[PDB]
Amino acid sequence: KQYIISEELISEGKWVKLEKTTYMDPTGKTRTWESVKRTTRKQTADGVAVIPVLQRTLHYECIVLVKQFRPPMGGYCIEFPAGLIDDGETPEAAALRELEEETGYKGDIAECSPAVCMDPGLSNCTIHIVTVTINGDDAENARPKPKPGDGEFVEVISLPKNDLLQRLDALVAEEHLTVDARVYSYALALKHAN
Amino acid sequence: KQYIISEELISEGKWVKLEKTTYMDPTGKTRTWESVKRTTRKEQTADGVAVIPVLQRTLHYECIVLVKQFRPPMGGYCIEFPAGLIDDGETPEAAALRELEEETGYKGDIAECSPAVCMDPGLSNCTIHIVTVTINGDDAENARPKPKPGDGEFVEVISLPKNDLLQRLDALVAEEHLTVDARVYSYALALKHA
Ligand SMILES: Cc1nsc(N2CCCNCC2)n1
Ligand SMILES: Cc1nsc(N2CCCNCC2)n1
Ligand SMILES: [Cl-]
Ligand SMILES: [Mg+2]
Ligand SMILES: [Mg+2]
Ligand SMILES: [Mg+2]
Ligand SMILES: [Mg+2]
Repeated sequence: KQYIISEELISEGKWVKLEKTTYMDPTGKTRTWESVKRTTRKQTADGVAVIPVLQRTLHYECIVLVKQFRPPMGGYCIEFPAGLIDDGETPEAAALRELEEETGYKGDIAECSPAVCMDPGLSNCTIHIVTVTINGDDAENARPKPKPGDGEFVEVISLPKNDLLQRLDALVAEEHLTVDARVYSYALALKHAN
Repeated sequence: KQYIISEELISEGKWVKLEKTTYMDPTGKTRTWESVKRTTRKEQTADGVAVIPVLQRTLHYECIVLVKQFRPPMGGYCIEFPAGLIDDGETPEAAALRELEEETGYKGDIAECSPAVCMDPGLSNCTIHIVTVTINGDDAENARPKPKPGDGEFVEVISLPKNDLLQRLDALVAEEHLTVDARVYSYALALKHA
């Protein structure tokens, strides 16, 4: 019933553009929207985010997260490891590569979402959420070697899965970080289950 | 270690602006970023709210109440938590209960409210509070709920059982061109993983 009529470029940077979108609302009335897009998509999606489940025997299962300064936020954020998919890279391969670069862990793929939207009232940005387990008892994950790209500066923060939400609430209360909404949503559902 | 040096306006729409952010990297080097921001954020602890609405009814499985809308940035229909921007002076809890009623017709009760969490921190400064609300679906108030959408809001309500949310979402994605929101998908994944 609703559809895009046209898109007008307002402004194009190196990494992001702003567009004025015209669309038909369901009454037959024409309306506008200000829409953000990345200039880098080719791709099933812009990016991947990895849910990295660190499994060590005789330990709690952990979810591996990263902390980084985020210039759009003006501060540090706690997030799922993540990055843009390289042109002709598959979501799964992007997931293992990013996880290794950002955390030093080598993981196996468990499941892969379809493309999901990041903020659909604002942008067209999408990711694949890739659940990965990490056999923390293997020698390749003993002393994980993080291989950051240029200008990437990442701290690795592993938190127990069964208390994730309480552990994140504490980090916010004590360390003035912003937690990512997807991380928070995952933590909430771990508590809300059953 | 890292911090913002300057924020230069590039383009200001009615609703969105693009900025050139200059910041200090942890090596002591100046770097830049392209940052998206809304123009509507005043003194709110966040831009918006997203509601996690748990529909509870005697002798029913708990449902998660979701909405489907056309999203011009995406050029298509998206399945999301009920959500909206916080009005100036409105509390996050108030905004959540108000957006939930407007979008779905249901009258919720507050359960919990997150700190401000980031939407897509490598792209924008956009934040939300994720507000968990219970809906007493035995209450006559919530029997035959009537959405009260604002101007240009065109919303379908989709209630799915919490105990099968990820599979029910996958089934909707299999049947139409629609995108699931990343926070919803994240919440559904955690429900499986628990
Ligand atoms: C980013 C953006 N472009 S237009 C818009 N609004 C639509 C008009 C109704 N109010 C909701 C927000 N938001
Ligand atoms: C929106 C945006 N402004 S700079 C940027 N980077 C590309 C992604 C990783 N490399 C660092 C620079 N992205
Ligand atoms: Cl798992
Ligand atoms: Mg990254
Ligand atoms: Mg990376
Ligand atoms: Mg809304
Ligand atoms: Mg609304």
